[PDB]
Amino acid sequence: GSMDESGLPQLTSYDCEVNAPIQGSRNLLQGEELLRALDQVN
Amino acid sequence: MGSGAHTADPEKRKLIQQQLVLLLHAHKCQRREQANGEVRQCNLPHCRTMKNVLNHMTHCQSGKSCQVAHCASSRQIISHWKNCTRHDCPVCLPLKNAGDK
Ligand SMILES: [Zn+2]
Ligand SMILES: [Zn+2]
Ligand SMILES: [Zn+2]
Repeated sequence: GSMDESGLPQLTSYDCEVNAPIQGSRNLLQGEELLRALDQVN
Repeated sequence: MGSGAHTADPEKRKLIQQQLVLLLHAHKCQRREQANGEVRQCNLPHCRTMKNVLNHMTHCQSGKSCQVAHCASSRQIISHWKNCTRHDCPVCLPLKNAGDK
């Protein structure tokens, strides 16, 4: 059975969506855009 | 459809902030070494780990259906933040209370 191990407190796609959703329609930043985007303070 | 219960625990919002802060950290943390040339791995399991998870996501075009929890999950975290606009952001609010000037 897929029993992947991990130490860092991980969250489920729901635990995130519920606590903070994107409002449908996947976000723009994902891979490299996430770094280019994350660096858009104000 | 899922269970159809619509759960919601604020006690976790704290964990969502740290992950959003560590990601924010790790984001600049990796940019802090470049300024100080070759630097040692800062004493922060969170950052270092995110640096690893970050490298993953950069090649995780799948997202959500990937093979890593911190990948897909982290993708939704940062994604929400930026995509978040004109709403009741419970995470972005406490992290950067900015909306009612
Ligand atoms: Zn760090
Ligand atoms: Zn992945
Ligand atoms: Zn938000």
